[PDB]
Amino acid sequence: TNNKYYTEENKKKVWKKHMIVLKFLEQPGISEAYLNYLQEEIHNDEWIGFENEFFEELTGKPVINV
Amino acid sequence: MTNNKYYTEENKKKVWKKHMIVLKFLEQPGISEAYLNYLQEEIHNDEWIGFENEFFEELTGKPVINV
Amino acid sequence: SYEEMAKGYEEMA
Amino acid sequence: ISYEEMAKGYEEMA
Ligand SMILES: [Ca+2]
Ligand code: NI
Repeated sequence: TNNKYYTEENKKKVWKKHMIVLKFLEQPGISEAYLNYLQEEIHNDEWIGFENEFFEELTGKPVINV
Repeated sequence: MTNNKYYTEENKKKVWKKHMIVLKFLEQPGISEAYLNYLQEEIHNDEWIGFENEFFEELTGKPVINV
Repeated sequence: SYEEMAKGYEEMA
Repeated sequence: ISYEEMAKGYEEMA
């Protein structure tokens, strides 16, 4: 409850803004540029802890699972 | 009351993390401008009910979350 | 998956 | 900018 940033109102905003961005990723050529960027980033130290999310995004596995 | 099947806390975490990955993508050269052009169209798309504040926070460069 | 995020939006009621 | 706010929330997760 003492969280300043990871809050339920913010989670809500992120969820909605993420849906807005997902439909952008469908736009022509955005898809392939995103996968290309994920490729460029796969060896990058700043993304330790994000391996499962990188894999799900590159493999086409869903953003959320039931 | 139904327990949530999709809007679960574990999904909120993955979406949060996946959103950070896409944020850095949006900074890539050319992506930002094509994003803003996409927001300019979508703001008129009648399939987005209740997203108006989010569409304009994004279009006008407001931060994704609020302290 | 957008459909699933949408369903998750339907659960914010 | 807004990414560092995201990152601070992430470090607030665990
Ligand atoms: Ca490395
Ligand atoms: Ni209009």
